[PDB]
Amino acid sequence: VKKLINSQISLLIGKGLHEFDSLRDPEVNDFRTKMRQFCEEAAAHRQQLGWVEWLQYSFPLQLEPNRALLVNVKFEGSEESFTFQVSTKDMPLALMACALRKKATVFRQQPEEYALQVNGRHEYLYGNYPLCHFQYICSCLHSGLTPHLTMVHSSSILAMRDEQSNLWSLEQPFSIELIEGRKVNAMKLVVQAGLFHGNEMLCKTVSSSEVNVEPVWKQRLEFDISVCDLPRMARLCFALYAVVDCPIAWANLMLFDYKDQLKTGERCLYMWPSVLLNPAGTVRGNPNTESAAALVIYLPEVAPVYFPALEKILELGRITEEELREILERELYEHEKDLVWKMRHEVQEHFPEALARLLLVTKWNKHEDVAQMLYLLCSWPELPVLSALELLDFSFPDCYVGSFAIKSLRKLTDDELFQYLLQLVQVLKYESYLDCELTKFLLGRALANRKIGHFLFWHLRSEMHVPSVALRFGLIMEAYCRGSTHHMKVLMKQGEALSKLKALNDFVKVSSQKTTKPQTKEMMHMCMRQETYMEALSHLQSPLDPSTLLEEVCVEQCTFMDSKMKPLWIMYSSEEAGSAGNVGIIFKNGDDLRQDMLTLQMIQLMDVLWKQEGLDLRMTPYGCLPTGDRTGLIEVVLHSDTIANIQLNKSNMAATAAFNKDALLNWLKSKNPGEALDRAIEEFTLSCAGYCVATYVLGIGDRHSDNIMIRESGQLFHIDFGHFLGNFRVPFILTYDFVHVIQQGKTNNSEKFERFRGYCERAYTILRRHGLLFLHLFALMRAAGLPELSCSKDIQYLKDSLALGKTEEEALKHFRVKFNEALRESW
Ligand SMILES: Cc1csc2cc([C@H](C)Nc3ncnc(N)c3C#N)c(-c3ccccc3)c(=O)n12
Repeated sequence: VKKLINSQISLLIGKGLHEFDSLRDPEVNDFRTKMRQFCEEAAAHRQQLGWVEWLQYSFPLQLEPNRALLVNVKFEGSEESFTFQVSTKDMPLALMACALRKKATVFRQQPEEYALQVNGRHEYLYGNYPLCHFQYICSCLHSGLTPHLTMVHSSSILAMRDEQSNLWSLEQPFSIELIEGRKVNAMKLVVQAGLFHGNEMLCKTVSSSEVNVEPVWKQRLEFDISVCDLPRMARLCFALYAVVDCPIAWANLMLFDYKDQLKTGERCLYMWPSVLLNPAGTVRGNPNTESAAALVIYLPEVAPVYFPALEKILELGRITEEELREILERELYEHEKDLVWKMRHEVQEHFPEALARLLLVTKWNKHEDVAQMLYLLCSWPELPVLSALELLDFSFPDCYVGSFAIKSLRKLTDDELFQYLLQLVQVLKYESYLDCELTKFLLGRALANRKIGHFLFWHLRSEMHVPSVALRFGLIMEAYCRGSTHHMKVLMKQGEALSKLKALNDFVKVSSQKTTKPQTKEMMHMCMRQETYMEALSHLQSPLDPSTLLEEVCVEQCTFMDSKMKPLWIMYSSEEAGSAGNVGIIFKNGDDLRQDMLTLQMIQLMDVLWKQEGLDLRMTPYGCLPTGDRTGLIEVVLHSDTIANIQLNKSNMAATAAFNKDALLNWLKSKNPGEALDRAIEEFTLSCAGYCVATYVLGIGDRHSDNIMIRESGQLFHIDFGHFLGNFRVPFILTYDFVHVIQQGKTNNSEKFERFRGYCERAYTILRRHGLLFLHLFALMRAAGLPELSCSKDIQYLKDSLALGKTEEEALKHFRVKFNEALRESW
């Protein structure tokens, strides 16, 4: 029933669908109807995909950014398996042919009709790629583990598909009437009002008269801009404050509605409390109408006037110094801005990637200059993904500009889209209207790729406790669910597990304040062994990675950290996945995990960029996902310990040492006996270089032995990223205990140590070349509202860390100075 689906969506998104209807908002109504149709169309297309296309939708290939290997292969309806010897260069089809030939000799009598499932995972190997190009195979080679695969027939894939079925004449100056305000404060009240096009003022800000602290102004506010010159995306921004400065509240609104109609007449603005003008703030009023200060205004009846259609703009806009033009096209002066604008045609024809620079010189407060700009924009060639990411910033607020950026981003691969998904979702917070090209783009890509769809859901769901985005995000999630009834239920199962983990964690938090850790742990186990917990916590797809299946919860192995927020350690097993099904999740409640996730995703991007240049620094890109209000999950890295635990140098252990500096190397020797030691020291060296460069570039501070871990393989990785971008200029960090392992436990080993410096330098030089990508992604991330990513000074930290203004030679000299200073500081 449509009624059952509505109650399921309401529970899933954390907001009743009845709340949307109660708003009596035609913009909400049209978004709902329009996006419902769009997502239902995509669902209809999905249910008729061919079986290979269904594999591409549900299990998109996990590929990496000659040698002999053994692979174990079984068929779906059998316990019997065959271990084959194949090559890393061999394709899945050859492996499937071997499997079918062996089955033919066992059962006594077409490879193209099959796909290879990774046992107990929603992950498949298919396509014309050598086995070593698959992430799963690549992972198996590095850990030494034997790949375990299942031959799955096209009819079984089709069965999965089927079961998952669903104007320019108005020359008068712009003016408003400030009628009256509301709510208490300590002084006089002043309303500051400015017209903005993104971060840029369209004219000077006008302030009304001072009135004593239900204030009544009934004052006319006149602006230094003609009504005809208001750009389509013009924002009227307000700041209510007190004066003897005391900030109280702010509110913004678009001057044109979602139907392009110029707004008239009376508007009640439910204001948001302050941390004066906030142009990047939402243009929707505070939903807490009970307690919020309100400002009533009047938009004079200029008479029904709409913004001119594209056909009108283009009609109007249709109507040796080349040297200095080039030198500034790779902050600028007035004569330089005039050069760019005069030669705008030369920008379009010979420097199309300089569109951003031309957009920034355009006079957005003059309709003639805007029409001239829009005329070139509508015939502008599509730009690279990198250029388009810059155009998504609040610095380019125009709707046509926004639409052009999306058009250039349509060529993003699913892998690239996934890499930038977090930032694209954040950009939604800058959107002026509910129905927009970004939302339609995201929803379309989410419905065409189940992994994208999973993370789009979680990035929206995890901010439902934020009133400024709850309506927009709730509406997007509802549209998504209309497009995928099956995935909605899959996501509901994840939500049921998370609700139980929150209840369990609250119980642990209370109990641990009264009894011992073994007693709270045994009480935790009794709670988990309740039928409703065993059921809710088992048989789900991991919110951290939908390809990871969390099958049977292993209660005996579950525990908690008897410190700070008391995070839970939840272990799982899967008889079908074998050793690969042994996975864990950390549930933590009380900390905002958004910065943690951003830091890990930036490190993961670094790893991708390094790997693209043939550099594998053996990183550990473990998952981190906010799921709710100060709630989220962390993927467990098994067979790892903290540096602090190893450094304790406890007795009656294989790691005990004569000197504390040897504890780490002795631990590595115990985990890697004989010939295996050399591979472990190399794993340590590579990862140490990766994380040294990563933490320096990102300005990750407060690094100690308690937030650095080591895998038994020798790989080093970081945890608990509470601080970044130097928000306590953090220098490069080198640790003597780590120098000791790199140097193979020798006091003097300049051969090994300088090979490590070379890894650092190469890693650093690679990231420098992609400096712009980091800058564009961090600029979009400013929309998130993270306290450590709030201004130009936070972005400046990255420019400085990557030394982007300098030449590669100058940058490497500067890096060598910082590395050498870190070497002297290391004892
Ligand atoms: C019980 C528990 C709940 S939460 C928690 C975290 C950690 C460590 C510090 N952190 C990570 N451990 C593995 N994978 C990760 N992704 C992280 C993180 N972040 C350990 C713990 C202590 C000592 C040795 C091995 C583990 C631990 O027992 N817990």
